[PDB]
Amino acid sequence: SIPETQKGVIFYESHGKLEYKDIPVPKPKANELLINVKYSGVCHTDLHAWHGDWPLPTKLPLVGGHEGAGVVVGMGENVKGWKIGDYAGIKWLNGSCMACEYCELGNESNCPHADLSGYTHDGSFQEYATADAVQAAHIPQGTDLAEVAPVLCAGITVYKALKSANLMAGHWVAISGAAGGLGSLAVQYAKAMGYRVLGIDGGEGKEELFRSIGGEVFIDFTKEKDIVGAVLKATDGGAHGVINVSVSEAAIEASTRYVRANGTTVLVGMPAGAKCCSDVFNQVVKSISIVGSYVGNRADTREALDFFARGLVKSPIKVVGLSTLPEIYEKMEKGQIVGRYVVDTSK
Amino acid sequence: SIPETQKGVIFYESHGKLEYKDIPVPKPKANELLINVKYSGVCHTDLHAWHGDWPLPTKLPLVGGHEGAGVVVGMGENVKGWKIGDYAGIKWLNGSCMACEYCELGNESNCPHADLSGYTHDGSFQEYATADAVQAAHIPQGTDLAEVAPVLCAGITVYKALKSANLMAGHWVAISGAAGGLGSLAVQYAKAMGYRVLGIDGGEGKEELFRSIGGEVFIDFTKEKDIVGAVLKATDGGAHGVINVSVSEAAIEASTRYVRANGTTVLVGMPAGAKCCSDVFNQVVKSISIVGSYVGNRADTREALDFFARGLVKSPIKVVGLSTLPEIYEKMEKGQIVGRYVVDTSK
Amino acid sequence: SIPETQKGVIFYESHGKLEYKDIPVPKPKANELLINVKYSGVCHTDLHAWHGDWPLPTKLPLVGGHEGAGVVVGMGENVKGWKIGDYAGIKWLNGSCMACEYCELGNESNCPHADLSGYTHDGSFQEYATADAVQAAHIPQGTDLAEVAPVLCAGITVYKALKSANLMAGHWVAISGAAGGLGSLAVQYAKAMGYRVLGIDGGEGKEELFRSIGGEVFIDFTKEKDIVGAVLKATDGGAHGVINVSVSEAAIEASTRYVRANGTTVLVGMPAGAKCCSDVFNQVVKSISIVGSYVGNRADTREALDFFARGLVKSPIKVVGLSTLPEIYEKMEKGQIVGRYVVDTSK
Amino acid sequence: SIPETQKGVIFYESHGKLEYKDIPVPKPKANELLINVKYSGVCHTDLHAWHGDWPLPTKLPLVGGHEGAGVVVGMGENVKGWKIGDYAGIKWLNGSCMACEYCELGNESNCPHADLSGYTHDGSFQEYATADAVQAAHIPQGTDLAEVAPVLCAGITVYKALKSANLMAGHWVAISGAAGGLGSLAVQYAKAMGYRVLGIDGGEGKEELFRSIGGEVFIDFTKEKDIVGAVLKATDGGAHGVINVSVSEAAIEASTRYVRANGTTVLVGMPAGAKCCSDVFNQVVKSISIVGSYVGNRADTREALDFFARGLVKSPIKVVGLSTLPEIYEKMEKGQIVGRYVVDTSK
Ligand SMILES: NC(=O)c1ccc[n+]([C@@H]2O[C@H](COP(=O)([O-])OP(=O)(O)OC[C@H]3O[C@@H](n4cnc5c(N)ncnc54)[C@H](O)[C@@H]3O)[C@@H](O)[C@H]2O)c1
Ligand SMILES: NC(=O)c1ccc[n+]([C@@H]2O[C@H](COP(=O)([O-])OP(=O)(O)OC[C@H]3O[C@@H](n4cnc5c(N)ncnc54)[C@H](O)[C@@H]3O)[C@@H](O)[C@H]2O)c1
Ligand SMILES: NC(=O)c1ccc[n+]([C@@H]2O[C@H](COP(=O)([O-])OP(=O)(O)OC[C@H]3O[C@@H](n4cnc5c(N)ncnc54)[C@H](O)[C@@H]3O)[C@@H](O)[C@H]2O)c1
Ligand SMILES: NC(=O)c1ccc[n+]([C@@H]2O[C@H](COP(=O)([O-])OP(=O)(O)OC[C@H]3O[C@@H](n4cnc5c(N)ncnc54)[C@H](O)[C@@H]3O)[C@@H](O)[C@H]2O)c1
Ligand SMILES: [Zn+2]
Ligand SMILES: [Zn+2]
Ligand SMILES: [Zn+2]
Ligand SMILES: [Zn+2]
Ligand SMILES: [Zn+2]
Ligand SMILES: [Zn+2]
Ligand SMILES: [Zn+2]
Ligand SMILES: [Zn+2]
Repeated sequence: SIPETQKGVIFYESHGKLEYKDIPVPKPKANELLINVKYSGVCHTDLHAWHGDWPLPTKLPLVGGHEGAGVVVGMGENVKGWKIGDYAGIKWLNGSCMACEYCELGNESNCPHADLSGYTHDGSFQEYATADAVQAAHIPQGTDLAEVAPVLCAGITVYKALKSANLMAGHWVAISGAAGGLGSLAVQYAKAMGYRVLGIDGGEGKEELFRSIGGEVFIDFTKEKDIVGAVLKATDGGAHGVINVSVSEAAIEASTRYVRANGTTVLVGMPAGAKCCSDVFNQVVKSISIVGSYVGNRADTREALDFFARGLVKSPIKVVGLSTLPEIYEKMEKGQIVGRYVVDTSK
Repeated sequence: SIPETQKGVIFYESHGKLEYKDIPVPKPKANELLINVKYSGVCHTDLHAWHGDWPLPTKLPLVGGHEGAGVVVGMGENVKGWKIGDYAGIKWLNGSCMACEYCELGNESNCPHADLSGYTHDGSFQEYATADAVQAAHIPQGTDLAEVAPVLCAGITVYKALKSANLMAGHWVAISGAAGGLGSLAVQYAKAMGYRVLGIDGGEGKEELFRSIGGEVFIDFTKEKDIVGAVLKATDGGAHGVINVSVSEAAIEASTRYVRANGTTVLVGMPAGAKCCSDVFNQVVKSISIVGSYVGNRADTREALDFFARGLVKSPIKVVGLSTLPEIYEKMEKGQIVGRYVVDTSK
Repeated sequence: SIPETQKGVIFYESHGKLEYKDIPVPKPKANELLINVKYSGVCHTDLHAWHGDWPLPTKLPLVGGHEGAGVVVGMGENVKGWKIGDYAGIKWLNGSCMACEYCELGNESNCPHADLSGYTHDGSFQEYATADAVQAAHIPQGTDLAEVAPVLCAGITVYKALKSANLMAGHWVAISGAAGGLGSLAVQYAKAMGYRVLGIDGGEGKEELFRSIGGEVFIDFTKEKDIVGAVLKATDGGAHGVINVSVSEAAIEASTRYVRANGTTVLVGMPAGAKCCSDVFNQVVKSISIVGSYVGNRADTREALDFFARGLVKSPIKVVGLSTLPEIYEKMEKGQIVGRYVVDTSK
Repeated sequence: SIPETQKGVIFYESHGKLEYKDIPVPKPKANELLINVKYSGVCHTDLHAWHGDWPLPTKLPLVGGHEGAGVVVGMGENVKGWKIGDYAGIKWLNGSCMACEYCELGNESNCPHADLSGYTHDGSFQEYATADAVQAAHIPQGTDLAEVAPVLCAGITVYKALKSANLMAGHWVAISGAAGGLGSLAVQYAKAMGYRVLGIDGGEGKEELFRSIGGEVFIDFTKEKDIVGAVLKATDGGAHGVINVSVSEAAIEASTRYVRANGTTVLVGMPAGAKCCSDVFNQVVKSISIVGSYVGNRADTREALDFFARGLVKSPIKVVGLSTLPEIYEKMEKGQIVGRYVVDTSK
């Protein structure tokens, strides 16, 4: 069954050369399932890990990818509630200690001892990958793993973000970057949660996707000179909560100025060396909160996958081969990425 | 009874010359009480209004002061629940429309039609001042107005701040600037609310005051080279919620780095041209919220004055004459202001 | 313009004889608008006030009706933000003191000095009725007052209820009584807010209405022997939050047993002499909250009318004449009332 | 080291004869620590389990006790973050699946697969007891296990209760039963959390203990004919949140009538066959919530033990021998139990 080797996209140096090579099969640990990753979404976090954009250092050599979805071909001796052949998902947060004050409060992502799939752990860009059994996702039997894969890191993330904005049904939510991997899922989640979804994006075929997936008001950031004025006029005073899934520091800076008094500006995107320089006078006078949202926890994964299972969200995926993966980064560095890309580990 | 003129500190131009002059008695409007301001605290907001540090423009000529406490010598024809001779307080937020979506949610301070005592309305640096009857403070009979006056804008403010940090009893709260007008009241409120109060301040006689009023750990910002390291070591991982009552943009910038994961950094101080340039990567990874807190609303005023009436808080006040007021600004611009100053309108 | 008399349904004794008689025009007070009530919904609260089912005593003689919707033909001298000819709504809570600790926290309905339209104040079953100007509803210009009228007391009520259940999008909400005046609006609001709406009702043509307005799972209380088992099987463990808009004490009693652990059982209906006898062991073991929800406040009115203005909710109204009103009570006492009834004051 | 047998209080039938007998040493499972229980508090839950007062059936034969505190003399092969000789605590909730939707949200106590120490698992009334390694309490090194033991089930319980009442600092909290095992710890926690603690209890030496531990207003339930009137007069309108740690159904019934509008009535005590028959009219009109609170979770255990470690709480313990345990039940059935009793496993 479980082979001796496999294929995988591995790079031995930051910003180096991606190698679609042959790598050994990862033996599962005492509590880590061995999942035959069928499909795996490509997240911009993988591009950041390749470029080395973040202060934390990656593990080298690295096989990226933190949105794996596959079958449990193997399991460690100590795993509790899993069966071989079941569907499971390798999220960004591979595992935690489950014993510090962060994992006790449900904030498992903010843990000092967190294994990050594809950053400090062999990710999901490989045929077989290992992932903890208490943190992996309980993908229901019968789903289409290709469609599920983008939900595992871009779905739970924007779900947790919109839950962190402290919005109510009917409150304007302005997805800043609402045509990308997270922007489109953010729009679908915010539409399913009852909010009124404004969107801010630009490029070729961004407005078409945004309108199709169920947005309300789209504001082109490459054709509107004053974005703040446009959002203040469209939302009648500002968005009640902004989600910054963009990769532009200027977008984040302009995001704290079109949110209402008593609003909330969730920071989800983490561009390279970006600082949210919000004016203190305007932030205090308007009581604007600027929350930061990291990947969702286990309850958030359950609720996001439950939104998916109901058919409310559907990430627009381009399924390609694994070998094409380097070009995707180029297509993602230029910004020409619409929706999400998923890689099939088979090819 | 109500005279024809009075004395007041009035300035006709931003950063101009403060004039302890004779000014007419303000006739109350249809719903505004006429309060004989007995004492009035001096808030740093008055210094900012004098310097013109804020983008919004003041009304000129202006008599500053938004912490007035006095007796209701007169009342408009339409006031509902007030009696002549009762004790009342002129807060910063003079009045609101009580009809927009901000006043309906209790966020009366964030209202487009808000009268700001001492900024867009003749403040409390005068013998008799007028203030709305639904927004003024219900100062209980028997209190000492001299001690109450600093509670009216510096007490409700830090009470609302600590309530905005979403702290629990036992959670470390790091008052950044915990020896000034708001810092000392913030320390007393955070101590009465159950939090463990760390303090960050420096100068002559700041640590003595901080220890006396009930602080736990004091970190001298003029003798600790690495404040972030000191707070991370003292709080064991960071403060669970920071209150930025300081007037240093550098303090605000360093305040987003010693707050725990899932923390909260309430911005209360509004220095001149200050920007909270928090790192986006470190904010998103740690889920750090950066809330801004403006003056408290009517419920917050009630609860802050109720903390005062129990004797839990006591602002260290230096009661001086009104004529001394200009020098106070100097003593406040240099930073040598410890605790709070209150002016007696009589002299 | 404003006439000398008018027609109105007035009863001089509890459970007495309803008299469609001629009554004088109510002169507006200093702050109370005089609204020419065009249409007025008939709420079961009016039936309870007629029967005397509640411990509090009504004012006699009384013209009931607390869901009035009309034009502002007159206004008191002290009203602030109203224009003659504008659309306004007489809600259940006519007015408050706006000065106690309940009105300061936004809980204006829980006020010791609350005027209740149609209970302690001449209600909206009359051509012209008076209602406070800070508490009345800001009905947008262009709406259809006939359709708006049921939203004014049955819409804001169930909106506040579903907001009190502390639900999340995707959480099962079980409207117990989901075909009546409040049940149908509760179903539409819970569907617009993202929840998954289960419904419990029975009779002739209740399931048809429930399916039409957008319910998910309907459980017939006159054809299911074990309602608790049915809800536990349909919701997979119980409803995440129940709304008790029914008028059966048995329904309320059975409502605390099919709500999940960590659930919430909002009590909205107030039957005559009803007691929610929930088992203490089962409530403590499952951490079940039993919240009670009274009419919504001004923010809740704004958000409920904003849900209506978007076209998300639509109360199924039977518009009849005012003279028919007594028979409605019969049609409401027998339980044959489907949706809502509205009376046109003209006829 | 670990012996072959031990002594323990074991009963083979509900309400039968307690046998201080010799029982074998429990071998730890794969993930369960073996704790040499030094001391163990006696909770009224143990009396209920002996009497069979609850619908759920106990495991027979049973050694009760769910407040064990001891040293980790042994550990299973799969335990993660424990060392032999460390201090640990056997709480009521022995362990959970950590995989259902309740354990994911932190509500581990509400789990269908929950091991209850001393109810479905050999409790802490024995020299050596086994308890899961992810759920046991991290008792800091240096504490006095005798004093800690009552915190493990009566401390975390009332801490979670007072956190469930949604109180603010300064809000009156009325501990109903504020001289018993939970009442005294509830008073100390509510005093440390900032609330104003009213107390309701009666008997010999209850008021003395309540005054000593830091209560504010004591209301004798055996000398006040009208408890509701007394609490409404003392709290000025009612308690802002009630904690029902009593064992009287009448106390629970009267507890929903002296809580303010928008209050909260946490149900902590679970008397035999008790029903909280709260009036629906009075509950809906006043928006009174009736929350039920079960044992606290891991975060709640951490925060309660952290309140203890600061020296803020101190359960008044009578340390006795294990053999005396049956008489304690008598002393607890008659109601003559003041504070808490702890048993030393050595004797
Ligand atoms: N916080 C988390 O838990 C988490 C998880 C995964 C990814 N991320 C981060 O999210 C970011 C975005 O990921 P993605 O998959 O959406 O990337 P993407 O490149 O697929 O999409 C980025 C989007 O931003 C839009 N955009 C670019 N400039 C803009 C501007 N000035 N204003 C508005 N929109 C603008 C683009 O048009 C595109 O729609 C990355 O930094 C990624 O690492 C966060
Ligand atoms: N947000 C509101 O509702 C509200 C209301 C009133 C005032 N304010 C603002 O609060 C600010 C402070 O007011 P105040 O009365 O406390 O002023 P103050 O001058 O009396 O006290 C300022 C304090 O900051 C300390 N400080 C200075 N530099 C510091 C640094 N680098 N790090 C830490 N602490 C430092 C000083 O030593 C002093 O203790 C002003 O900008 C004022 O306008 C806010
Ligand atoms: N709390 C508030 O703010 C507020 C405001 C207005 C009205 N109310 C109260 O709401 C209650 C209901 O009002 P309404 O207009 O919906 O009344 P209604 O008579 O129009 O509708 C009652 C509904 O209850 C259903 N029902 C009857 N027995 C049932 C049972 N055993 N199980 C489930 N459903 C059952 C009926 O079939 C019907 O669908 C009244 O007591 C009213 O006074 C509350
Ligand atoms: N919910 C939970 O997580 C949890 C955990 C442990 C125990 N409990 C339950 O808590 C209850 C109480 O436990 P305990 O250790 O405090 O019991 P206890 O017998 O030690 O103390 C009971 C207290 O109730 C007081 N009391 C009696 N009648 C009263 C009345 N009419 N009004 C007010 N006070 C009255 C007594 O005087 C005494 O102070 C038990 O039912 C127990 O099983 C709950
Ligand atoms: Zn990602
Ligand atoms: Zn951890
Ligand atoms: Zn101020
Ligand atoms: Zn306003
Ligand atoms: Zn009604
Ligand atoms: Zn009131
Ligand atoms: Zn117990
Ligand atoms: Zn579980």
